[PDB]
Amino acid sequence: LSTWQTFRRLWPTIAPFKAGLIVAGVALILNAASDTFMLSLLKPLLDDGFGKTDRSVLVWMPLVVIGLMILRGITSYVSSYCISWVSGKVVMTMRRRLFGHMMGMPVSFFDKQSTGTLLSRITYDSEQVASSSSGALITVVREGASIIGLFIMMFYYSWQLSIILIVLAPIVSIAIRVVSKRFRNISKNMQNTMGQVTTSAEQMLKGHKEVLIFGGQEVETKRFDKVSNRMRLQGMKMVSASSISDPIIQLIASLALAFVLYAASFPSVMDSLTAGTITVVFSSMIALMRPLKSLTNVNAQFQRGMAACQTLFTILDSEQEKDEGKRVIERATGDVEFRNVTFTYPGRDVPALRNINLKIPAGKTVALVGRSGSGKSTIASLITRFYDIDEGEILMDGHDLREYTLASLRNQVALVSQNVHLFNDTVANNIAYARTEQYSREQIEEAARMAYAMDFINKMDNGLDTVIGENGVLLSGGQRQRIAIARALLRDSPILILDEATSALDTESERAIQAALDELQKNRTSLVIAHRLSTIEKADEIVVVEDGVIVERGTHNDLLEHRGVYAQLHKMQFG
Amino acid sequence: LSTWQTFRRLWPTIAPFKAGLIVAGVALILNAASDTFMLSLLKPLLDDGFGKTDRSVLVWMPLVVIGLMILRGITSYVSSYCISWVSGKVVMTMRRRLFGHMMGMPVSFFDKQSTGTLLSRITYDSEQVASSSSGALITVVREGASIIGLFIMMFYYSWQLSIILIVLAPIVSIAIRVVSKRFRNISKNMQNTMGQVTTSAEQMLKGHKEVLIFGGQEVETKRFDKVSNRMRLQGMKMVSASSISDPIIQLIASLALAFVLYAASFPSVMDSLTAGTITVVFSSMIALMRPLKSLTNVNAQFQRGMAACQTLFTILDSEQEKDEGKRVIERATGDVEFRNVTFTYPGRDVPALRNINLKIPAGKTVALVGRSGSGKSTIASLITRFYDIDEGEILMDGHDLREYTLASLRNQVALVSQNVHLFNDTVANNIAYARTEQYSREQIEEAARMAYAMDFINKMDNGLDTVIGENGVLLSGGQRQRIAIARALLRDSPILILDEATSALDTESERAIQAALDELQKNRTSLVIAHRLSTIEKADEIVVVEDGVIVERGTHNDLLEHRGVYAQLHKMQFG
Repeated sequence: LSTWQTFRRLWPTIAPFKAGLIVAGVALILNAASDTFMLSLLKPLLDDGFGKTDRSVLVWMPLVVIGLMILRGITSYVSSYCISWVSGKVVMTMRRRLFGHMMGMPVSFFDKQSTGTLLSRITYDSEQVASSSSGALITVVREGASIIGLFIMMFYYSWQLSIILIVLAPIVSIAIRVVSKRFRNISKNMQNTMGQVTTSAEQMLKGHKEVLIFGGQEVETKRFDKVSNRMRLQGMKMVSASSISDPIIQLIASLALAFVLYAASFPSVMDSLTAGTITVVFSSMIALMRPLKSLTNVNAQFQRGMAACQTLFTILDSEQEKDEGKRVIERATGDVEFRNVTFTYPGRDVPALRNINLKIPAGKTVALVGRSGSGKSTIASLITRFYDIDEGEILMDGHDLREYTLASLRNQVALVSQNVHLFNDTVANNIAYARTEQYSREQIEEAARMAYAMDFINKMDNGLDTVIGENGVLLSGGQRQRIAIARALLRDSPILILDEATSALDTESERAIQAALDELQKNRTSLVIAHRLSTIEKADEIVVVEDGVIVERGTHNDLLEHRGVYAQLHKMQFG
Repeated sequence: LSTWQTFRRLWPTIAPFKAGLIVAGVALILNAASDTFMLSLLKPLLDDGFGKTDRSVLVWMPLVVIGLMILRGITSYVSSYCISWVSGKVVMTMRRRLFGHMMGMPVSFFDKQSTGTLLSRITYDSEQVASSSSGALITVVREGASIIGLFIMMFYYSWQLSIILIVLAPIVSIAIRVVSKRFRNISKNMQNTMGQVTTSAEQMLKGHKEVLIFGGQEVETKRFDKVSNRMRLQGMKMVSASSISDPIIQLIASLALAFVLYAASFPSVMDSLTAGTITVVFSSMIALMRPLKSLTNVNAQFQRGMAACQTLFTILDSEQEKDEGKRVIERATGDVEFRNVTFTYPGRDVPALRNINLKIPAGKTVALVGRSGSGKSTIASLITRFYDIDEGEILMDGHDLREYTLASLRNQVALVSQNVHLFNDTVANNIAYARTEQYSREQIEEAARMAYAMDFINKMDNGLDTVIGENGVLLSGGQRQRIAIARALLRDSPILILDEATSALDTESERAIQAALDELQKNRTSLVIAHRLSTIEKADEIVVVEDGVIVERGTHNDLLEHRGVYAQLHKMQFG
């Protein structure tokens, strides 16, 4: 199949750690050699052993046995440890490479695939790939060495009886296979007619309300007598077949053993047999049953592992987000404009946004209001180039978003909302995702105090150094919004996409939050998602977007006077 | 437990077939003895065998082996066949006894328990009881003889090494148990924190929409680096524990073997050791591992089998229908009457029938009108003493039904309806469930012709002798009703409970069936379930029963003039 090509592609990853693989292979070969050597040691125990009067062989035997098993234990430990070190580092590189290609690929991918199956791919699938490939290698080495050693021993001790056994075994195998097959076919052929004999006995017990009326009790008893005798005869026939099944295979095995003994009886083969030798042959052959029965199967599962690895490579060679365009800007003035923009979510028709025209000057704020959908969050994401418009043009300071570099454009915008991800780190580090060294502690605390964050920093230990709990357990929703504001004030941003929709209108310290917001949206473009009435009144230009098209434009008082969609949304307070 | 009491109760059933049990026991003991004797034969092939120059013991060995396995095959076949004959006859008697106790018990039981589970009890449960008990006996005999033979052989060949082995083995077993237990607990203790190490790395991939805005890709890369390194170290500890699990077991088994060899090294023991002897000892131990591992378990399952048999005894020792009262009459005149009868279905409150007064004289027919329920079919049931009134009195020719003997009262009534059970037998036999010899072929064909049954019976082969197919496939619904009418005409009945509700008004030959009905209900009391308009007009007295009480009484014209419930039922034609 194509699994070997996947292994060829994967080999460079395992290449730097070949030393561990070599050590593990040597340890496994020593393990198989120790086991085979013990089975060889079975000979001096029996032949030049008990029967002879020499006590040396019986007095140094325990030491040899315990030494060989000490070697087996040590080599098993070393092999397992080294193979798992190699597996650990291979998983290490594979996991670290997926994550490097998983935080550059566009948001559409995580929209398609949920985070749960993604974590499954990162952890469980990589672990399964490593475990399956490592197990395949472990078996192919150890069991391969074991079968080679056992064949060498069997051919070395006696070259005639070994060939006899090797020739004879497959014949016995195929014979017992054929016998068992035909017997279970007969068994099922009788099962199919028991299936109907049961419903043959079904149809008298439904007629109780009929027998008693006409007094046919004895007739029904006799009918059951006859049917029951028929049933017993059928069961006896089944059991006769099932009982003749097993003695046949037992007898053919016995006949094979008898033929082996008869062949050993012949002088041409009798000469090179001396008591315990046959044991070291026979026992060895018995041992040879276990590795082989595994060996083949293991090779098969190897392919399975590589197949799963192919899936990872599919993620590993996917398409990252396009970074076309090289225009770097620092602290843009802010001239956000949408002209005839039409956007459809990748993979979905019915454009959420179509032919909109939205001009937001610097400093002046636009409150963009609409229903729960209306593409408001689509506008928010579209400003930050998370997605790309199919048609239309977005002009930023006289240039297109696609024209601009992704990094600088993404850095310039600032997104503040109630639902902001608080990563597990210090509050000082949560103030600035990156460039933490750029902003000293005094700047961080000044920004926190300006956004009124400093109040809840000192409510816990270590102040600014307070580590954020797992999934932000330490901070609550209002404090989450506040730390988002502090993040915004720390890094001045020409363009701010405020999202008051998720902001709690029933929480505490709302006056402080609103004041911090007011200080935040000073002398900078503010594309505010309009949910609360207060934000709209203080805003400069109020724009209503519904069904992907603009429906009302103008100031808040003017829109209220227009008595259009804006007035209707004002009636229930925009939700 | 109480299972042995069930076995004591069941023993009389198996008592007549003790010869088969004895033969099977002898055969099984011979089987175990043959196997043990082969393992004993393992000695001469090895001690005064290959090593010696006397090849005679090598040339008569195959003959003895093949003879022993011929004996094993023959004795296995004989044991299986005899134990299966005994099981078949025990199942035969148990099944024939349930059906003798299952066809006298009140109809309320089949109302409670469906026919499917009843058939399951008859067939599947009895088969399981027999199979489990027979398997327990077979194992307790064969494996018991095998372990006794192995022990006596081992003690006979060498009495020191045997005791040493039988003392050392349990210590090794318990040590392995303890080691494996503690290591598995360590493994699960590591699993519990795998669970959280996964979710620690869960909370990084949900921020893809946050990392890109602030340009913290490198910081996230470093964080994943550290978290992934922690994961790999935890996996290292995982593998360390999992890999130290098994070699301890292997080493302790090796130490046990070394101690056995050292004990053999002492000169106080050698005298009872001669090469192959130890094999016949050691191999015996290996063989002795298999019976014991089964023996104990089998005893347990024996109880299970007996438990199931107890359930059957519960059905076998339940309560039959009460035959209290000894009054046998033949061809009663028919003066059936219900006075203040109140009946509740056994196990249900809300009396389906309460304080009814219903007098039906000889010859004159009454029609019971009502809704789909109203207890009309229930009234039909009470007449046939299928159920019994809790309160009230049902008088037949001046005597109570309970006063009356069950056999004669049940025989006197005749139930004719569309849904009549057609048992698989000849048409001639289906016309007379019992007393088929009482009615000659001439009488049977005359009755069939009177009820117009001759038209359809001659439409098939063998005429009168045509056997009814499985579940009456040969006869259709109209012909089913017609053959029921033939049955009724064959045995004259003073009281006839006709059920025209199930009769079809969309079938063919409706004139013929109506004419046959008219001939059938002459000069005999006819409690007709009123569903068809034609029947009631021809009927003498029309009584409407609803909600368990009589609501309208009188002739059909009078009831129509009354404009009560009867007129309303006339409007939609009584259904």
